[PDB]
Amino acid sequence: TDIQMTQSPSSLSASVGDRVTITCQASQDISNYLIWYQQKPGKAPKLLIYDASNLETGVPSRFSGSGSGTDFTFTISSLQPEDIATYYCQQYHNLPYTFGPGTKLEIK
Amino acid sequence: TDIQMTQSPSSLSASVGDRVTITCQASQDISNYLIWYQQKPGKAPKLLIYDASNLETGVPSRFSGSGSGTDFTFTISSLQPEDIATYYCQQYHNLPYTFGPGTKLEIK
Repeated sequence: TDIQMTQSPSSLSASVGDRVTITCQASQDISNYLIWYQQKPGKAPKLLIYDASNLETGVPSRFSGSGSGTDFTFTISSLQPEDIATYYCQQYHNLPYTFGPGTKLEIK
Repeated sequence: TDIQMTQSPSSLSASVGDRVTITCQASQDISNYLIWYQQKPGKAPKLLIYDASNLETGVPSRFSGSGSGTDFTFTISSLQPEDIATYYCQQYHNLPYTFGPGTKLEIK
């Protein structure tokens, strides 16, 4: 039914080159039907990861995703200036498809 | 493969109580696998319409969606202040699940 997607942290600031680790928790088992989107300010979300851990074409290798079941992790190995954005997870296991509340990542 | 989602208009301003009609064209036939989301400023997208024309529960009746194939329409029958948001279409016919580029709706 109404699957609730939780996401932590809500916001964070870091330096160029740091490792960033973001979580997304589902309120019910969603198997590996988890997407991660990047939404730069004023733009649409851009799919980065599907099936929990698969990167789409053209996505820089610094992005990775992991998890399965109810707990998921998105990692940026080396934060870059172009990564300033809000990141969202989304499950596509069951309609309606639901979003986490976002993680706003900034530099400094 | 890479389905392109086009959305028009890019931005628009209107008054409280007006009818608003926004369109979304897909670059390939997606049957009726089209979602419409509402994203209020600072928040995550929230699903309003699925299967091109089906409204989710709790969605105000002023919202509607239509279309099938390659052309889709989202309509607000009577614009309200709480409707200031960016609206996005999204296809879920084939991964990756591509987004429209957004329609920014403002009052005044």
